[PDB]
Amino acid sequence: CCDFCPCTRSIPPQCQCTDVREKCHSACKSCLCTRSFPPQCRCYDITDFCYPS
Amino acid sequence: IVGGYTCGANTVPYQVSLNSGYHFCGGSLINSQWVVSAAHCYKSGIQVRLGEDNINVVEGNEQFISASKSIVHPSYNSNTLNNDIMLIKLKSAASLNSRVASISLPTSCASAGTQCLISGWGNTKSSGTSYPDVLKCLKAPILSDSSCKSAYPGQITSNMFCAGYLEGGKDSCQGDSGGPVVCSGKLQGIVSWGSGCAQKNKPGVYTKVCNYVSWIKQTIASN
Amino acid sequence: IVGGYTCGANTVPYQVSLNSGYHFCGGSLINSQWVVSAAHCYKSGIQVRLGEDNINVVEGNEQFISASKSIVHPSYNSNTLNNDIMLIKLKSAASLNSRVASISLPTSCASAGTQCLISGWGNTKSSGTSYPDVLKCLKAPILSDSSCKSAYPGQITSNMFCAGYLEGGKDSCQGDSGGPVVCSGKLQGIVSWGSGCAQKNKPGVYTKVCNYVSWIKQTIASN
Repeated sequence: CCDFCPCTRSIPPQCQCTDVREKCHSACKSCLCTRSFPPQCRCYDITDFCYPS
Repeated sequence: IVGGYTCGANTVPYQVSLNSGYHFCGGSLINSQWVVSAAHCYKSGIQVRLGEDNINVVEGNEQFISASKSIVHPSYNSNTLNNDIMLIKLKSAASLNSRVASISLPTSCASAGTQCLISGWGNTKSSGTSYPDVLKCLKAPILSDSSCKSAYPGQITSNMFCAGYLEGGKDSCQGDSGGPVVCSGKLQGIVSWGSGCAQKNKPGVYTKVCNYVSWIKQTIASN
Repeated sequence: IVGGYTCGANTVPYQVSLNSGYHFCGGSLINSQWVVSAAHCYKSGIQVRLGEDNINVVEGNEQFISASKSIVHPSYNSNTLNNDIMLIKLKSAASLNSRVASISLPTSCASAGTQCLISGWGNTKSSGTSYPDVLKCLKAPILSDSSCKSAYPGQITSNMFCAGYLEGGKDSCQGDSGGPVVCSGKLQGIVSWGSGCAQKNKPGVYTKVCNYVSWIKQTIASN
């Protein structure tokens, strides 16, 4: 899953998910979280695809 | 706090707990009417709890004061956590004694290598979840900007700094957000973010409070 | 380019195709020996293709020159895409003529509202996938950085501007990266990123070349 996905406009594209979530996160490898309850987490992985919303 | 020690009751008298039914973040008392926290700790219906040690037990030195207003930084960036700083006004002035005391704002920024005190009621484990009830403390140094950026490539703005230990084992953790990083008796930092807790090469990232002294001063002056 | 028009053969003479076995990015010829592209377009084994119209046909005015070296901006950030600019030196000086011409660097930044020419061989569809294969062009104004930041909350740095149309329909797209944004005869932008292509409220974001003239100058003088 991903709602907000910006991509560079090259071939291949370089894409990341800038969704802020609470869960963090199996599919994702690089995931930063704020240190609150609940946490606010982001996946800062860059990939080919998006994913879908 | 992962890797820390039990502070002792009221030994960190500027440490406040932020409550909305449960402890969700910390903050730091900077005068009798104002608390400094993280902007990502923003919530409606906040009660500031001062004088606290065990946060599940009223031990007789607490003061519970509702927030009347919250002021998130005008440039607080939700996506990047730049300008992770918030002001909270107390609806009634706190009574200041040996156990409920304000903490001084910096006149100058702190340098790499300076030892600081980090405190909070957050998780004590870097794998799994145990929440302390008593306040925990951690002595940890400011890391060079260089060291911070290499740990977190492309994520560190000028309004951040890393503190802690690259080896791992000693860090702040979830529940610690908004709380103090104090060095040489000045509030130099605010617990902000990290990747996991106390992980190797993943130090804690903190708001660089010295960049905010003039917005704090003017904001409180007119609110 | 989504929503554009066929430029006309060699009407954009500073436009280059970057090839590593296929077209992967665009670029701008700024003198006989140097190309300006995006840092995210960095790749080993680059051939610069100048004088192109149809990138799949040798039409008789092309010059193919291998890159002797690529220099990515020292402060390029692959996460935030800040400082998305690369310099590419040609192995031999290109022959400059009517159809292969350099583009002037800006001496001041372009203010919002200025109409610019954006070009490339990227995708022409906002949903699916169709490639030209002749060079497409788009006239588009620079949007206020206020509109830019509203479109992409938290994502826009001082090294970026948005251009295009908030209505959607007309934009750059994948394959257009590294390419020119030219306003009043000057290279004001480099095709960089966006959320999809030609989407409502998701205009293209471009590298603000005017912030880089001094680096560009000193880097060319020394390499």
